[PDB]
Amino acid sequence: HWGYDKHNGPEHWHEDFPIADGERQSPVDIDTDAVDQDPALKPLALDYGEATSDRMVNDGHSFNVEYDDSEDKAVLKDGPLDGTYRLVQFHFHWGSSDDQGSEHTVDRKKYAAELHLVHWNTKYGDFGTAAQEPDGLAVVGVFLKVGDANPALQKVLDALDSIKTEGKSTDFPDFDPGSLLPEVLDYWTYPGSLTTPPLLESVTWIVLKEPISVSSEQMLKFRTLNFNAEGEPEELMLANWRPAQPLKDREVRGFPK
Ligand SMILES: [Zn+2]
Repeated sequence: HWGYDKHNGPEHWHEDFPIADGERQSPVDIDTDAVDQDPALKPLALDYGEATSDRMVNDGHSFNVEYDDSEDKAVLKDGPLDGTYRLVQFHFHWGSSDDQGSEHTVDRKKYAAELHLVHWNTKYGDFGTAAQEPDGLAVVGVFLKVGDANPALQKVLDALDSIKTEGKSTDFPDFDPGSLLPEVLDYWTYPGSLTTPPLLESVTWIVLKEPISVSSEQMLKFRTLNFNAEGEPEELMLANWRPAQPLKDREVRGFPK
C-alpha cells in the first residue's frame, strides 16, 4: 500500500513501481539559471469559463475536484502543446509545516503546497489510453505560497469536512478552476511523469512561475484529511509530496523566457 510514511513512502515506491527510477520522473527542481527559451513556445491557453465541477473525492492519497470532461468545457491548449487537453480533475500536495510541501521547487525553494490541474489529450478518447502516451497528459502546476488567505481556495477547504476519510465524496458544483490561477501565466515546461504511482512518463509539465496565496490557518485544513477509510486505523494526511527527482538532461524551457 504505497503512501508517504517512512515504510511506504517515496523512497520505497520503486519496489512496486519500478518506473519510479525512470528517465523522465517528476517532480524536479527548476534551476532558473539553467532554463532555455524556445521560440516555438506559445502563451498558455486555459479555457475554463464553461467548466462544470461535479464532486470532491478523498482517494486515499489527496483529494480530487472532478470535472465533466465529456466535452470541451474546460480545456488547455497552446503553451508547449500540440492538441486539446480536457481538465479531468485537480488536486493538491502539501507538507507537514508551512515551510515545505510543494513537489516542484524553484532554485531549491519549497512552497507550502502545489495544485495540479490534470488534463488529457482528446485524441486518445479517454484518460487511460492518453496516460500510456508520451504526449497524452498535461498537468498545470501552481504553487501555493503561505501568506495571505485565499478566498477562492476557501471554497474548496470549506468542503473537506465532508470527505475526511478514504472513499468519501461530496457534491461540489460551480467551482471555477480559473479562480486558482495567477493573473499571468508565464511558465516552465519539461517532459515528465505523474508524481504518484503509477508514475507514468506521459506528462507534459507546465509549472506556473507565479504562486497563488494560502494562509497558515488554511493550510491546517489540508492536514485534517485521513489517508484511510472509516473504521481503519487513522493516518492523517500531514504530508503527501514526492521530492525532486533527477533532471537527467531533460530540457526545462521557459515562456516568455
Ligand atoms: Zn499531483
